[PDB]
Amino acid sequence: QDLMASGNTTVKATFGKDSSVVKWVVLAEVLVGAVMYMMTKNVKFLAGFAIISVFIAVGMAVVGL
Amino acid sequence: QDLMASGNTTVKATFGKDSSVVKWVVLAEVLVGAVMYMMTKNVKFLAGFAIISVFIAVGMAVVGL
Amino acid sequence: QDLMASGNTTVKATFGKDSSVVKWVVLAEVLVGAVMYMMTKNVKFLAGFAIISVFIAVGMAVVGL
Amino acid sequence: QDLMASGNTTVKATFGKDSSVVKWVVLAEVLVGAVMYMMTKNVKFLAGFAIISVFIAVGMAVVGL
Amino acid sequence: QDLMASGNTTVKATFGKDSSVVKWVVLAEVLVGAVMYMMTKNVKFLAGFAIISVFIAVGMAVVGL
Amino acid sequence: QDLMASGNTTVKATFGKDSSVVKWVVLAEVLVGAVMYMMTKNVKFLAGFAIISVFIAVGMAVVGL
Amino acid sequence: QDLMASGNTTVKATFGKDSSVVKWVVLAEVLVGAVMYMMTKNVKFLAGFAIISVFIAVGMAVVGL
Amino acid sequence: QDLMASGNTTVKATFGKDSSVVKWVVLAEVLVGAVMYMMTKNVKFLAGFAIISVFIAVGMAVVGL
Amino acid sequence: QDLMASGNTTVKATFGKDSSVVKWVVLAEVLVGAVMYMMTKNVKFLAGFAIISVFIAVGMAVVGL
Amino acid sequence: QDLMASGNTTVKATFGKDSSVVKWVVLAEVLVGAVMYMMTKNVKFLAGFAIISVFIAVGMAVVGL
Amino acid sequence: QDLMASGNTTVKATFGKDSSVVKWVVLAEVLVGAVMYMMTKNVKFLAGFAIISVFIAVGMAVVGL
Amino acid sequence: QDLMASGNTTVKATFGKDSSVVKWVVLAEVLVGAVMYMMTKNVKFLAGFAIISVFIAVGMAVVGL
Amino acid sequence: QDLMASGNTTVKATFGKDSSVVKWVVLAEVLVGAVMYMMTKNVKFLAGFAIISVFIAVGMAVVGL
Amino acid sequence: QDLMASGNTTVKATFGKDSSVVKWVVLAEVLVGAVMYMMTKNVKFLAGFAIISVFIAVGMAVVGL
Amino acid sequence: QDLMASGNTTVKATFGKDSSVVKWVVLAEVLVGAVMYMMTKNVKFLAGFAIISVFIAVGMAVVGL
Amino acid sequence: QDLMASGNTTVKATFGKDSSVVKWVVLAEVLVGAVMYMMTKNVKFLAGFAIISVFIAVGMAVVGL
Amino acid sequence: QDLMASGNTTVKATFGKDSSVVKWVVLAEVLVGAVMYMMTKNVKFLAGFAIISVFIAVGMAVVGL
Amino acid sequence: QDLMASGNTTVKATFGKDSSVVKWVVLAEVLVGAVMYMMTKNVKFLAGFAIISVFIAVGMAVVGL
Amino acid sequence: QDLMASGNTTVKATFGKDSSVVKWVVLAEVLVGAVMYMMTKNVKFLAGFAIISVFIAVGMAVVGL
Amino acid sequence: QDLMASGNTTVKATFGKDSSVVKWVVLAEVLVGAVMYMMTKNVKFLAGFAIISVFIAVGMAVVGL
Repeated sequence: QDLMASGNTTVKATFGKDSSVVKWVVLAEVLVGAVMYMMTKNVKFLAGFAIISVFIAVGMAVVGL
Repeated sequence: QDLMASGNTTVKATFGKDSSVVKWVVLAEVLVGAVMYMMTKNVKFLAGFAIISVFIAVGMAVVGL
Repeated sequence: QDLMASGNTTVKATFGKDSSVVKWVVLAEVLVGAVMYMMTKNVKFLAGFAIISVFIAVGMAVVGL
Repeated sequence: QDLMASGNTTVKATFGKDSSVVKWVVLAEVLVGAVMYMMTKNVKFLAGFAIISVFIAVGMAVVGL
Repeated sequence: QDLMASGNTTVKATFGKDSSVVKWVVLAEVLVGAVMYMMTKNVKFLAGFAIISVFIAVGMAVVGL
Repeated sequence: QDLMASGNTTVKATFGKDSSVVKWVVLAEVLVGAVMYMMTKNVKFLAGFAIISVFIAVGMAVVGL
Repeated sequence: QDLMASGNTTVKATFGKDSSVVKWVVLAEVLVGAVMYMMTKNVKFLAGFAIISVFIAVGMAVVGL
Repeated sequence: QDLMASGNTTVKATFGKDSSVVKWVVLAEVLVGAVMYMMTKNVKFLAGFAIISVFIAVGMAVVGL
Repeated sequence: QDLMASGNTTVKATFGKDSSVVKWVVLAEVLVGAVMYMMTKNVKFLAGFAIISVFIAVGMAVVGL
Repeated sequence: QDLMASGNTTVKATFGKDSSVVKWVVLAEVLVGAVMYMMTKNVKFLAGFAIISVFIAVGMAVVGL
Repeated sequence: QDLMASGNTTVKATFGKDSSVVKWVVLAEVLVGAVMYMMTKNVKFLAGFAIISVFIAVGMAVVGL
Repeated sequence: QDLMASGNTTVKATFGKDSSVVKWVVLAEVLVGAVMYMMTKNVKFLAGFAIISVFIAVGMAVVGL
Repeated sequence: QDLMASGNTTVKATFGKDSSVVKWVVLAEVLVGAVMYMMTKNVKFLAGFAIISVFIAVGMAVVGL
Repeated sequence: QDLMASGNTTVKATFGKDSSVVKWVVLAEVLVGAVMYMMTKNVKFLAGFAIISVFIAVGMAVVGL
Repeated sequence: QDLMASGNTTVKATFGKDSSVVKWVVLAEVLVGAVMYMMTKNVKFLAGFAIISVFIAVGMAVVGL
Repeated sequence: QDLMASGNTTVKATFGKDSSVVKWVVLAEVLVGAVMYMMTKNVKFLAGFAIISVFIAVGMAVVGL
Repeated sequence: QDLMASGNTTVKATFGKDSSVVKWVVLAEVLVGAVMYMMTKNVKFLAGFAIISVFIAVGMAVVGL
Repeated sequence: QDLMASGNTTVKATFGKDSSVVKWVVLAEVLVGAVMYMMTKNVKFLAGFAIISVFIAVGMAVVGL
Repeated sequence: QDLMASGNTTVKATFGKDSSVVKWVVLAEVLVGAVMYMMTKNVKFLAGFAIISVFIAVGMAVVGL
Repeated sequence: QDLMASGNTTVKATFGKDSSVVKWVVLAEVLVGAVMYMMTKNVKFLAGFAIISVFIAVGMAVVGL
C-alpha cells in the first residue's frame, strides 16, 4: 500500500511558490513597511520586502514538496 | 483541481499599484513631513515623499500579483 | 468587483490641494518663522514659507489622487 | 508467536521522514513565520524553518522505526 | 436512493454569500474596529474590514455548496 | 421558503449609517483625542476624527445591508 | 420598530458642545501649558488653547448628534 | 434628564480665575525668572510674568465655565 | 388561558430602573474607578460612571418589561 | 409586595459620601502622589487629589441611593 | 446598624498627618533632591521639599478622616 | 491601638542629621565641584558645598522626625 | 430547642482575632513582600503589611462571632 | 479545649526575626542591587538594603507571633 | 525542634564576603566603567569601583549571616 | 561542602590583568583619542591612555580574584 | 505489629539525595537557563542553578526519610 | 535492590559537557549577540559568549552526574 | 548507546564559520553602518565591521562544534 | 546533506558590490553633504563621499560572500 495522506497536494499549488496565498504577505509586507515607516520615518521597515521575498524563495525551496 | 485560495484578488485591485489604499499614505507622507518639519525646521522629512513613492512602485512591482 | 476601499475620497477634498487642512500649516509656517525669528533674529526661518508652499504643491501634485 | 501490533507500519511510510505529513508543517512553518513576521517585523519567526527541519531530521532519526 | 441529508439547503440561502447572516459580522467588523481603534488609536483594527470581506468571498467561494 | 434569519434588521436602522450607536464613537474619538493630546501635546490624536468618520462612511457603505 | 439604542442621549447633553465635560480639558489645556511653559519657557504650549477649542468646536460640529 | 457630569464645579472655584491654584504658577513664574536670570543675566526670563498673567486671564476668559 | 409565568414581576420592581439592585453597581462603579485609578493614576476608570448609568438607562429602557 | 432586595442599605451609610471606605482612597491618593512624585519629580501625580475628591462627590451625588 | 467598615482607623493614626509613614517621604524628598542635584547641579530638585510638605499638609487636611 | 508603622526609626538615626548617609553626599559635593571645576575652570561648582550643607540642615530640620 | 450547630466555636478561638492561624498570613505577607520586592525593587509589595493587618482587624471585627 | 492550630511554631523560629530564611533575601537584596546597579549605574538599587532590613524588623515586630 | 530551613548555608560560603560570586561584579564594574568611559570620556563611571566594593563590604556586613 | 560557584575562574585568566579582553580597550582608548582629537584638536582625549591603564591596574588590583 | 507501609524505601535510594532522579533536574536547570538566557540575554535564569541545588539539599535534608 | 531509575544515562552523554546539545546554544549565543548587536550597536550582547560557556562548564561541573 | 541528539549537524555546515547565514549579518553590518553613519556623520558605526568579523571568528572558534 | 540556508543569494546580487541598493547611499552621501554643508559652510561633510565609497569597497570586499 502507498501512503493515503496524499492526494491533491494541490495544497502545494494552493500555497505554491507562486500561488495566491504567497503573494498576499508581500503586499502586506510592502504595506506595513509604508505603514510603520510613516510614524517612525526610520529607514527600517524596508527590509523583508527584500528579505521575506528571498526568504520565502529558499524557504519554499527547502521543501515545497 | 486548482487552488481555491484564489477568486477575486480584486484585493489587488483594491490595493493595486493605483488604488484607493495606496495613495492615502502618500498624503500622510506629505502631511507628516510638513507636520514634523514645522517643529524641527530641519530639512529631513522631505524624503520618502520621493522615496516611499518610488519605493512602493518597485515594491509593488516586485510582486503585486 | 471593484475595489471597496473607495467611496468618498472626499478625504482628498478634505485634504485637497486647496482645502481646510492644507492652509493651516502655512499659517503655522508663517507664525513659527516669525516665532523663531524673534529669538535668533537670524534670517533663516523665512524659507518653507516659500518652500513648504511649493513643496506641498508638487507634493500634492505627485499624487493627490 | 510474534507481536501482532505489527503489520503495515506503512504508517511510518505515511509519516516517514520524507512523506506527505512531514512536509506540511514546514510550509506552515514557512507560512507562519512570514505571517507573524508581518505584524512584528521582528527577526524572530525565521528559525524553526531551520530548526524544525533539522529537528525533525534527527527527531525522526531517533527512532522512525 | 439519493442522499436524504438534502432538502432545503435554503440553509445556504440562509447563510448564502449574500444573505442576512453574512452581512452582520461585517457591521460588527466595522464596529469593533471603530471600537478598539478608540482606545488604542493604533491603525490596526481597520483590516479585516477589507480582509474578512474578501476572506468570506473566496471563503464562501471555496464551497458555498 | 425564504431565509428566516431576516425580519427586523432594524438592527441596521439601530446601527445604521446615521443611528444612535454610530455617532457615539465619534464623540469618544473627539474626546479621546483631546484626552491624549493633553498629556503628549503631540499633534497626533487628531486624525480618525477625520479618518474614522470617512472610514465608517465607506465602511458602512461597503455593506450596511 | 425603531432603534432601541436611543433614549436619553442626554449623553450628548452630558458631553454636549457646551456641557460640563467639555470645558474641563480646556482648563487642563490652560493649566498644562502654563505647567510645561514653566520648565521650558519655550513659547510652544500656548496653542491648543486656541486649537483644541476650535478643534472641539468643528470636532463636535462634525457630528455631535 | 439633565447632564450628570455636573454638580460642584467648585472645581472651577478651585481652579477659578482667582483661586489658590492659579496664583502659584505666577510665583513660580516670578521665581524661575529670577532663577534663570541669575545664571544667564540675560534679560529674557522676565516675560510671562507679564505674558502668563494676561495669558491665563484671557485663557481662563475663553471658557472658565 | 393566560400565561402562568406571570404574577408578581415585582421582580421588575425589585430590579426596576430605580430599585435597590440597580444602584449598587453604580457605587461599585464609582468605587472601582477610584480603586483602579489609584494604582494607575490613568484617567481611564472614570467612564462607565457615565456610561454604565446611561447604559443601564436605555438598557433597561429596551425592555424592562 | 415591596422589593425584598432592600433592608439596611446601611451599605450606603457604610459606603456613604462621608463614611469610612470613602476617605481611605483619598489618603492613598495623597500617598501615591507623594509616592510617584518622588521618583519622577514630575508635577503630575498631584491631580485626582483634587479630581478624585470632587469626582467622588458628584460621582456619589449621581446616585448614592 | 452602623457602618462596619469602621473600627480602628488607627490607620489614620498610622498614616496620620504626623505619623511614621508621612515623614519618611520627606527624608527621601530631601535625599533625592540632594541625589539628583549632584549630577545636574541644577537648582531644580529643591522644591517639593517645600511643596510636598505643604502639599501633604493641605492634602491630608482635605480629608485625613 | 497605636500606629504599627513605627518601631526602630533608627532609620532616622541611620539617615539622621549627623549619620553615615548624610555626610557622603557632601564629599561627593566637594568632589564633583573639584571635578567639574577642572574642565570649566568656572567658579560655579563651589556652591552647594555651602548650599547643600545648610540646605540639608534646615531640610532635615523641617521634619527629620 | 436551641441550635445544635453550636458547641465549641473554639473554632473562633482557633481562628480568633489573636490566634495561631491569623498571624501566619502576616508573616507570609511580610515574607512575600520581601520576596516580590527583590525582583521588582518596586515599592509596591509593602502595603497589606499595613492593610491586611488592619483589614483583618475590622474584618474580624465585622463578625468574629 | 485549646486551639489545635498550635504546636511547634518553630515555624516562627524557622522564620524568626533572626533565622535562616530571613537573612537570605538581604543577600539577594545586596546582590540584586549590585546586579541592577551595574547596567544602569544609577544610584537607585541601594535602598531596601537599608529599607528592607528595617522594614522586616518592624514588619516582623508587628506580629512575629 | 530547630528550624529546618538551615543546613549548609554554604550558600553564604558560596556568596560569602570573599567568594566566587562576589568578585565577578567588581570585574564587570571595572569593565563597564572602562566600557562606558570610552564613549563618553566623562569621568563618571569610575565610582562604584570604589563604592560598590565598600558598599558590598558593609552591605554584606549588615547581615551576611 | 565548598562553594559550587567556583571552578575555572579561568574567567579571571580570560579577563586577567594581562589577558585578551583587557588590552582591547586600551587600543580603543588610543584610537578614540586620536579619533576625537582630530575634530577638536583639543588636547583632551590623551588622558585615560595614562589614566585607564593605571586605572585598570589598581582597579584589577582591588580584587581581580 | 509494625507498619506495613514500609519495606524497600529504596524509593529513597531511588530518589535519594544523591540518586539518579535528583541530578536530572539540575541538568535541566542548567539547560533551561542557557535556554531562556538566549532569547532574553537577561541575567536572570542563572539562579536556581545555585538555588535549586542548595534548595534540594536542605529540602531533602528536611526529611529524606 | 538498586535504584531502577538508572540505566543508560547516556542522557548525560547525550547532554554531556561535550555533546551535541550543549554546543548548539553557544552558536545561538554567538548568533543572537551578532543579531541583537546589529540593531543596537551597543557593546552588550557579547558576554555570555564568554559567560555562558564558562557558566555551563562549572554549571555542568556542579553535577553532570 | 551513543547520544541521539546527533545526526546531521549539517546545522553547523548550515551555520558554519563560512556558510550562508554567517555572511548575511556582515552585509547588514556594512549596511547599517553606512545607514547610521548617514544621519550622524559620526565616525562610529564603522567598527564591528572589523569587530563582528573577528568576533564571530574566535566566537565560532570557541566551539563551532 | 548541504546547508539549506543557501539558494539564491541573489541577495548578494541584490546587495552586490555593484547593485541597486549600494549606490543609493552614495547619492544620499553626496546629497547630505551638500545638505549639511549649506547651513554650516564648513568643509566637513565632503568626506565619506570618498570614505564611504572606498569603505564599502573593502567593506564588501571583506566578505560579500
